[PDB]
Amino acid sequence: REAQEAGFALSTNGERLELTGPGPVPAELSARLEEVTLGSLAASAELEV
Amino acid sequence: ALRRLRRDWALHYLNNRFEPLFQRFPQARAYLEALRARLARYAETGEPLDPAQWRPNLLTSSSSGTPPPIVYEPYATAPRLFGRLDYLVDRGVWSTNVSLIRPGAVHRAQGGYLILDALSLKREGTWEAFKRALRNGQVEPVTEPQAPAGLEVEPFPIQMQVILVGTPEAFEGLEEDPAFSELFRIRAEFSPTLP
Amino acid sequence: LDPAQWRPNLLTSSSSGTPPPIVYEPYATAPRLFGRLDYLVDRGVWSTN
Amino acid sequence: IHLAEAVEGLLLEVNRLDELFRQGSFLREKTQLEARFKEAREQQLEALR
Repeated sequence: REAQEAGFALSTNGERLELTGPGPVPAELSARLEEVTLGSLAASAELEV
Repeated sequence: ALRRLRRDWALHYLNNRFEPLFQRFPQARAYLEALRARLARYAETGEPLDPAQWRPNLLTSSSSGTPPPIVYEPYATAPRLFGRLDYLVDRGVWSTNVSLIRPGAVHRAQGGYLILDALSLKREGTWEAFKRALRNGQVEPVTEPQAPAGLEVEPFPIQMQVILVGTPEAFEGLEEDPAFSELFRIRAEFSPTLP
Repeated sequence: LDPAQWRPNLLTSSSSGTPPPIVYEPYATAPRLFGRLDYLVDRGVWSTN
Repeated sequence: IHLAEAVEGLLLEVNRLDELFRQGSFLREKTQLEARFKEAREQQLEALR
């Protein structure tokens, strides 16, 4: 939803994610992607536990 | 700079994982931050990480604290008082780690009483080391003398109270040292006869 | 090249001067006073650095 | 026991530490750094040319 609001397509590849769109992504969007990916793999750590 | 990122990124991740640990474990600040630094160095330099060298080694547990931990150690030798550093031999190499540190009489009498036989302390020659442990908090597992690489054990506060038991003569050889009178000040004498 | 031969062994960190470095050593022994040269046993050979 | 379990989980998280070195944000940062350094080296190359 954040990417759609910013105007970029979130292309999942697994536990790794990135954004497709014209030019580089905004810094705020990059930080959001960073936090969401880290949280998802922390949930993966909770999966292991 | 790629290596530095493979370190800053790791720390930024690990801060969020570590935060609940510090919130619930306030007394283990140093160990958790050291583990964080070790993980960061592993991410940056690629050095191997030993699981056995970085693990909390349980020394003793508590159940209800009633009765208190009453540790009677009649054979007051250094390995059985202060603990043992048993090593693992890999390819002829003597190695040790935190998980290979073994409890002694002191390490399981904390928050309770350590009962010793004074004549036992005299016979085994651990009275001096025991006095040092009681005064300066210098408790450290004994290291056998053909292992060069040991462990730098930090001084540990002693929350136990030692109650020596022995024949009066067994204390005549101990009251000569003024430090005995400095440490042990309650003389619970048993009268040899009752009315 | 052996890295272990060419690292600077940090001994202690500097102090502001107040409080000054106050080292109390009630256990006066040579290894704890003058320092220790521990060794590594490689295949029965003791090596130091 | 809770500390031991948490430490075991943290030790298992070395895999995800390796994984975050191929995260989209990490790959983007590495590519940007590589592009900047190659830009500097290309400036030097053009001066020599």
